[PDB]
Amino acid sequence: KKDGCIWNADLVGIELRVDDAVCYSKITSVEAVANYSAIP
Amino acid sequence: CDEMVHADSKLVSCRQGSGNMKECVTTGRALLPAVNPGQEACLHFTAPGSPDSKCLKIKVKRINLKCKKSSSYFVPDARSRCTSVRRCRWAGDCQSGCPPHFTSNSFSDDWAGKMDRAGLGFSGCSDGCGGAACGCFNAAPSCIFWRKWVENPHGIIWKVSPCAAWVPSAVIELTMPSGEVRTFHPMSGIPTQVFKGVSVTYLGSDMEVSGLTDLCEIEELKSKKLALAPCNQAGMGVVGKVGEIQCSSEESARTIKKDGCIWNADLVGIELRVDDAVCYSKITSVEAVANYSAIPDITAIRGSFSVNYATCTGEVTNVSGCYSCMTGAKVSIKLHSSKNSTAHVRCKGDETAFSVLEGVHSYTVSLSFDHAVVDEQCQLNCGGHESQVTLKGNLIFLDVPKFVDGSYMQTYHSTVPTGANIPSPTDWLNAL
Amino acid sequence: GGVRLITLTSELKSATVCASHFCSSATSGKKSTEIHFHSGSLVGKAAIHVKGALVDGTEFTFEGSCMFPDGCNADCTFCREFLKNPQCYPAKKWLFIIIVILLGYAGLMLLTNVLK
Repeated sequence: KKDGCIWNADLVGIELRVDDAVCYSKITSVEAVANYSAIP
Repeated sequence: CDEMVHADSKLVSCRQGSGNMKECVTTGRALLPAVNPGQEACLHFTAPGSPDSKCLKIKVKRINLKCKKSSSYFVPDARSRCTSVRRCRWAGDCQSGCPPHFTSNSFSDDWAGKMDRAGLGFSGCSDGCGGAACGCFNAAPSCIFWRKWVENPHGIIWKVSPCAAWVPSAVIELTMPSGEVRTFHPMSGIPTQVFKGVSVTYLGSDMEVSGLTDLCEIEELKSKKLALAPCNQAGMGVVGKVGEIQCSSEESARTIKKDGCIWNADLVGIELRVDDAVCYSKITSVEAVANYSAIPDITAIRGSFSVNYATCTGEVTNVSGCYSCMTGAKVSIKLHSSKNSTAHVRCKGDETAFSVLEGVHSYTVSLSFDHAVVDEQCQLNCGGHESQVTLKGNLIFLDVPKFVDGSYMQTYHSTVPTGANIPSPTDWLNAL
Repeated sequence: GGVRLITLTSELKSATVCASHFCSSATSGKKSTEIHFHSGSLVGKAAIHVKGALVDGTEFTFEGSCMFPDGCNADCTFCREFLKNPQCYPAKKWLFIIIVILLGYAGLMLLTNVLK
């Protein structure tokens, strides 16, 4: 709800069809993406 | 499923819609280790009411290295076509100075304005012929308008996506406890959240990772084959890249009508002459241009579920052979139940839990486990506890008992054991 | 099958489509190195896996759609972490296992006399 955080352009994977649009995405989780270490 | 974990049933919100069978909806989060490939992993659900429970299995099928479709574009096949309408002054009455403005879409000189089969082609005048040589008897020069067409007569269309990364992924089958099943390919290397029904799964263990250069996939619509390239891609066509025209409409990927795909400046090789213009180009095909290759602890988070809610005998039948094999011995038990019910853990089974389902008939279900010796006691299967025990010799990875050839070698190994010590003892006194 | 990648498989196809779709793996996490191979004629196929089971029944879903084969396998390298096996014992087999020790040295003694 807060405006301080800003979205990334075209981040949500919207795609169209013959009747209605459907959702996908290309976002990445914090883990298994950019991780070099793991605290005990 | 050798790995099985029960639900965390501290969340209890169960409404008694019917007295005979209860109803309940819960949520939460789950933490499951990844199972060995080719196997399915179970999930026990627990309820305060003793008689009824449900489960959920997840089967893995493959491990591979794919990457997610970050973008998507189509590439048609451009052909540079050009015409030339050749006026001369006082006959077309064009100005002495060629108009710097050009309406690249209307072209009122030839049939006013209609659809141009090129995507935003360029325009312009040309140098001039004047005299009896070109026939319209004006010594002044002549203005000539030219076109440039990008055309795809018989197009072959490729779709591309520049993920530019490589993250492990697996093949996952989902089985909703109601009985519904859903298949999907989750990118479990990343914290992806595939949305389906009520539950969502997310990252697993990236037990290995590897690197590769900037490569993306190139796939053809008719599916001739599967192609790979340096696969440069962006919202606009950079110089020397694989894809010049990137068009976001397959229905408009055959021709060029959609405005989403954008031409490259002066891409069509228009050149002029003394009478009319002719076409050439400098475009490059996808192949033989930029090509380096040629193809020939999973967990889930819980939402607001739709969880649903007598006599039973185990009556084992046989036992197979495994210990220390990554599969386990497949042991069958022939059960009959008056209700479609579940089985649960055996305490002295001492290996793992059970998620057996039985119909209302005498069925048998065979499951895979391993143990050095057979114990199989204290199973709280179904309805009431039962205690049936078998007896059978397990099969473990050992030597060859067929010929017992190692027995002969064992006897020959123990030869002159005391003789060496007897000779050494005499020499020990002299050496010391 | 096992750790070694080579296995013997004998499958045949009855189709004429030039385009051949995928194939599948076997039990216990396989990835067969030859999933697609031309399906125009009657060419027999031999895939490789690491299964090494008894029945070794698997399936594939491109066109065959999960058939159920049967098998039976029975003797390989005798290497194992465990040593020997549990025995009945009771002083009846252990006594037979132990024999005369001077008899073995007697054979070597005769060779020395002949050589000299």
